[PDB]
Order: sequence, then C-alpha cells, then structure tokens
Amino acid sequence: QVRQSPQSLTVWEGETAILNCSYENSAFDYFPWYQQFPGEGPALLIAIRSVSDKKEDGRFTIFFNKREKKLSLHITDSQPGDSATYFCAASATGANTGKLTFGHGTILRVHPNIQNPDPAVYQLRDSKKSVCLFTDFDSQTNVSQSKDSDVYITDKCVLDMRSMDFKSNSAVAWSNDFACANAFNNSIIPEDTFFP
Amino acid sequence: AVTQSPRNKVAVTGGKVTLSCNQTNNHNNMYWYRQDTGHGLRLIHYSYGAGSTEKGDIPDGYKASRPSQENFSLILELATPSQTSVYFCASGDFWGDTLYFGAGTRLSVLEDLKNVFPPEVAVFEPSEAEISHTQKATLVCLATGFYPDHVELSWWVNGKEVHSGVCTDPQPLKEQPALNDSRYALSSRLRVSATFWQNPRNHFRCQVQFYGLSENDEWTQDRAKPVTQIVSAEAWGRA
Amino acid sequence: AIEADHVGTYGISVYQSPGDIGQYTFEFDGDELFYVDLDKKETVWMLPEFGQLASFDPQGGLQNIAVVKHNLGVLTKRSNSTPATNEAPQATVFPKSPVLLGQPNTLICFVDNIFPPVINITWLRNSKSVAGVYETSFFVNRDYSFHKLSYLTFIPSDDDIYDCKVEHWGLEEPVLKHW
Amino acid sequence: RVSYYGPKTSPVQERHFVYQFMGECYFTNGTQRIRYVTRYIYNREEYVRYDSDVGEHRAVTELGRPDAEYWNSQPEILERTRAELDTVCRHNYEGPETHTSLRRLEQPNVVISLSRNTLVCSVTDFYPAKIKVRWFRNGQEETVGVSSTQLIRNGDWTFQVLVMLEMTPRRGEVYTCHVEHPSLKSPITVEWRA
Repeated sequence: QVRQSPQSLTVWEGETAILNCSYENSAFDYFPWYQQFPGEGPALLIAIRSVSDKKEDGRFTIFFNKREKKLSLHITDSQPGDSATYFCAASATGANTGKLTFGHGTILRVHPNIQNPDPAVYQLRDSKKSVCLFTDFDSQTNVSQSKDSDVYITDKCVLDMRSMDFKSNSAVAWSNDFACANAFNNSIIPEDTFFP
Repeated sequence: AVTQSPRNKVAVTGGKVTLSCNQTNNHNNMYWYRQDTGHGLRLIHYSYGAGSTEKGDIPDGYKASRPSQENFSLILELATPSQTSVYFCASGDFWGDTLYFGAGTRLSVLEDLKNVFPPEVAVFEPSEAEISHTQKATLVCLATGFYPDHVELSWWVNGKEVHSGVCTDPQPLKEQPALNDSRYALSSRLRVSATFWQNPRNHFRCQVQFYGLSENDEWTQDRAKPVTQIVSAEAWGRA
Repeated sequence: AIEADHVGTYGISVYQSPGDIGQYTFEFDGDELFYVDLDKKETVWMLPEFGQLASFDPQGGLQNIAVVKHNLGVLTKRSNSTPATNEAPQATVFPKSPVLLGQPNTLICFVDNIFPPVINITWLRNSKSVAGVYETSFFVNRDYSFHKLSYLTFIPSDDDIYDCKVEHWGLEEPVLKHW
Repeated sequence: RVSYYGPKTSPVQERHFVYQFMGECYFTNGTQRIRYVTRYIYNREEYVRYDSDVGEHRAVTELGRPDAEYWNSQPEILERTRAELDTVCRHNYEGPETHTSLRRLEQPNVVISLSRNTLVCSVTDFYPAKIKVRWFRNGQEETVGVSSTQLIRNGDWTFQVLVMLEMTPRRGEVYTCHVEHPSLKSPITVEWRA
C-alpha cells in the first residue's frame, strides 16, 4: 500500500504546501508523483529514486526518507494554478512488472491572495427563480452549504479578469420566500458586508 | 497522444459497453484504470503488446483486448451500476518511468434511462447595485435539472468563447441530496466591466454541452429523448 | 569462457515465431531454479521448497518475453528474413541408478543439439507408447543450441526393452534410441 | 521474503525465427568479484552483448551494430544495464540465493556393492558438487585399478558419482569407501567385509 496524508490540503497563495506520502513495501525504489487537474487525466509531475533523498524541480521538491519509508512533496510559493490532486505512486522496478501502485492522492486548494476586498450580496434578475450572488469576499471566509433543503448554496469560486487586475471570489445561492439577506445566514460572513 | 473513446457514455444495466483507447506514441505497455473517490486510481487491465492481456487488481466485470500496438479496449459484457465511474487509459514504454494517461471517460451505468434529463439554462443579469458599487457587472448562469453530471459549461461573448472573468463551480450540486437519482445543477459566473455591460450591442451567451443518449438507443416516453445536445441562454446589454 | 565459482544464469528468455512459443527460466550452477509458465502466468519452481523460501513475480518474465518478441520482429526484418538453421539432435538413454530387477528407477533420455526449441520426445517401452514421465524445460548450451531431458519412472523387468523416440525438424524421419 | 530480480531485456529500435536473451552473473569469493554478461542471440548467433568487463554494448556480428550503438547512446538503457550488476547479480546472490541455492546441503548416500571382481561404491543424492571419494583395502589408500565416473547431474539439485574398484575378495579383508563432502561435519566411512 501507499498512504498519503492529509486527504486534502488548503494553502494560501505564496505559502508552502507539504503533501506527505508513506509506503510499506521496502522493495519500492521508484516514486513518481502524478498531478491531476479537474476534467483531465493525470500526468507525471515529478519522480524520485531511492538513491537520492531530495529531488528539486524549481518550485517542486521531493524529500525521500528510506529509513522511515516516508516521502514529502514540497511546493513553494504556490500559485492558484496548483489547485489539483496529487497522487503518490511507488514501484519495485526490479520486479520488471509494469504495475504502478498509486496512493489515494491528496487534494490541494490554493487560496488566492486578495489585496482589496469588498464583500457583498446582490440579487440578480431572471430576464427572459430568485438568485443571490455573494462576491468580493476574502479567501479566508468559508461558504457553508444551506441549513435546510430547497436552497442551493454553491462552493466558493475564483474569478480573474485579465485586463484590469482582477482576483475576486464568488458563490451563488438560489431557491424557490428565500431572499438574499438570509441566504448565507448559515455561513460565517465577514462583519463588514454590503446588503443593498 | 492517448485519446480514449467515447469520452462520455450512458448505458443501461445488462448492456455491452466497449471503451476504446488509441495511442500514437509507439508505446507497448497499455493500461485501463478507473478513478473513484476514496479509492484513488485502481488498475483494471493492462497489456504488454499485441495479442496478450494481463489481469489488473480489479478484472471482475471487465475484459481487456489488445488487437494492435496502438489500440487497447475495455469491454463490459454485463454492465452494472457499480461500474459507473471515470475510466482512464494509459500507455508507457517497456521499463518506462512515465505513464501517459488519456483525457478521461465518464461512464454512467443506470438501471433506467428515464432519469436522463437534459439541463435547463437561464442567465441572470447583474444587479444595478453591483454596477453602482464596483463598476463591474457579474452575469450568473444556471444549468438545472440534468442527469447525470455529464455537462460542460462555456461562456460566449459576442460570438467568441471567453475565459477571462469566467469561473464555473468545480462539481455540480444535487437538487435533493437524498434520492439516488437526484438531478444536478451547476452555476457559473462571468464578470465584465460595467461600461461593457451597458453597451446594449453586446450579447452574452451561456452554453451547456449535455452528454446523454445517442441516435442508436430507444426512447419510450412521452417527452423528448435526452440526446447529447447544446442548451444555451442569452442576455443583452442595458442602460 | 569465463571462470568463476558460481554462475547464476538469470533471465533466460527464448521466443520463436511463427507459433508464438516462448520460455522464461532462471538457473543457478547448471540447475533450473524455476520457469515462468507463460500461459498460466505463474512461476513453477523446480524445487517446491525453494518456492517457499524465495519468490519471483512472473510479470517480469511476461514483459521480458514481450520485449523479446519485439526484438524478434525487428531482427527478423533486418536480416532479410534469414530463417533458422535446423540442428540434428543427439539422444542417449541410461538409468538413474545402475540397473537392477524390480528396483524402482528412472530411465533418463538426454537429447542435445536441439534447435529450434521445438521437440517431441516420446517413450516406447515394449514398442508401445508409454507415459508418470516428466519432461524438463529447455536448457541453454554454450553454442546456443538446447538440450532437453525426459525421465521415466519405471520398474525394470527382463521382458521389455526400451527406445527413446525423438521428433524434430532437423530429422527427416523420427529417430529411435534402444535400451 | 526475498525476491528474484531478472535483467531488463533492452528493446531494439516452413521457416522459423528464434530470438534469445540471457543474463550471466559470474561470482568469485562471494561478491568480492562479480562479472555481468548479457547476451542477445538471433538464430544461434550472438550479435549483441554487454560485458561488464568492457562497460558498454559491443556488437558481435554486423546485425549487432545498430542495437549496440543505440543502447550505448541512450543512458537510461546503458547505465541501467551497468547497474544490473548490483540490481540483478549482487541482489540475487546476497538475497534469494543465500536463502536457497547457497543454503542447500544434501548429505550423500554411500553404498558399497559387488557387481559380479569389482566393488562399486555409489555416492548418490548430494549438493553441492565438491566431493572426494577414496578407497581403502585393509586400511591403505588404493589408487590403482580405481576408476570413478564423472560428476553426474541428476537434474533435481542432487549429484551422484560411482567409484569402481577392481579387487579380489580374500576372506577377512576389509574394504572401506571414504567420502568427504561439505554437507558432512565428519567424513563418511562405509565398510565392506569380504
């Protein structure tokens, strides 16, 4: 087996992500770390061999401990484009098998550093249902699902207008006697939020 | 590269499902994995070359086939709902150290086709308060009541697909997190400058690619067949 | 050749086409440690005790046979399809222990200079086909020919003679080896 | 347990066609001197080989030049083959062979019989192959008329040698067969009273 901790990690833009792996069978000598983006197949990110404890590739670094049978992938100065799953595989290459046995992967979410937030909740028009949009909040806050059913509170989202600036988070809530002042009452909204 | 086929498929229990994989890298080792949450990547079958197949960790239910150096095929002779998953093909060289995975195949095995619903798309125009508090305008798109989560959501501004100022939720949401056949919804956001939204010449468009039934199935209900189709909703600029 | 104390002959692969016939074996100091049954995809140990003392993942043999099949295709083309030369085999029969009436014994038939590695070795006691026999994997010789040994558990009685029947392509008609 | 690693057959870029490969590990003084040799044979004709005393794929015939030059060019192949002196030979010796082939000790079965005159001392079912067999007649080493067979490899990890003595049984004589072997704390003396 190959065991990866923690099952999912969340880091702020700039900090160092530390994804941990550990294997039982000491016949393992080749450890490739694969990376997978949503809607994509995984692709070899960075691989190490038991002979060398540390492999460096710019931002990425594998630390290998043959004694304790433990590995640690470090990503330094993480960009929000590192948000992805990281599988840690191992193989005893001497067996000439071709089988790789993968870990279950850890899920990396990299929070974008916001420099100027103005969190707010707006209401939008159906055109052509009632939807409430929660924008411009700092990445620190956590949007939690609705308390009761009939209400659909989606997860945070990162929007980047290329031309001017622009990083901004946003979550959408909608139902079908709901309104917007009470939409995210069941989440921790920052005390200085706008309700037009 | 390594292209699997088809990339989305819906099949009833008891039918035959042939997942094809082609690889143009002149590799010899080929693999059929599947991905499930909590269980990582689990190898189903693999083949060292033309004519031979090897049994992975989970050969039960599946039967490989390698008629060529390029082609490696999974076969599901009697589909089961437990085989509903995302299948991944790969290839490598002899003694290779890199695996070359394919794009992906979302496979839905279902007891009844009646739970296959296309989505309903509706664009929500931005609040005047956001325009008059930030000088920005966020349109929000909703694709609701579709099953299964085999959709792809894209924004089209003035006839060209945009990415700047776009974000879509990572995974859909269940409209009733209790029923096993609960349909899904997905929300996306496109933010443009206020002065861009206030030119009523500009039209913003929300396209939802829905992967469902095919022309070679049978539909036995009073409504339209939920084939693989585009569903879009549009909006224009204002004052 | 090279002089040494011990000689492990690790990873002996053979492939022959047409027919898709292979063989993957390990040897040590002349004796076979195991072979990888390519159809059962399993390591058959010569001595079971060894199989309980060590291990060999038969998949390594499978991939190595795949590689060798590949190399065989390429080298088949590259030599303008120069086919293989057949080799006249040479058979000798003798018993495991010295002959003795009614004493359970093994009648060994050792056939050498086998190429290509396709032989059909039949036992003929009272001029009638017999078979508790056991035959062994092909052992590689220094000249890259092969020798194969077919044993035969038997009880000697003065009544019936014995001959080894060898069928091979280097042989116009089969060849019989009396005893 | 311990595991047997094979060499990685490096890959190349009616009638019958035969291809063979083999990896030969030559040990002296344990692992104090290992020599590793991989051989690529097409139709009984060795055309490429890697000899660790050389350190590089050499062609043996004209068919081997493409593949030798190729396997030399790519370091992923070459340095891996070079390493297979430690990842195949040294590994297999220091591990699975130590637990199997190098641990096998089968004591020999010494049995004197009289064929008709000629005494036959049969030594059967032993491993490994080092063994000494000396006749005595009334306690004096006989080296005349003594004819031994070659070392016979039975094919089940057991050897067997037959040592015939020519003699003439005088009543009261005492012939002994003296057998030394590394699976024997003390040597074996089997006697035959005339």
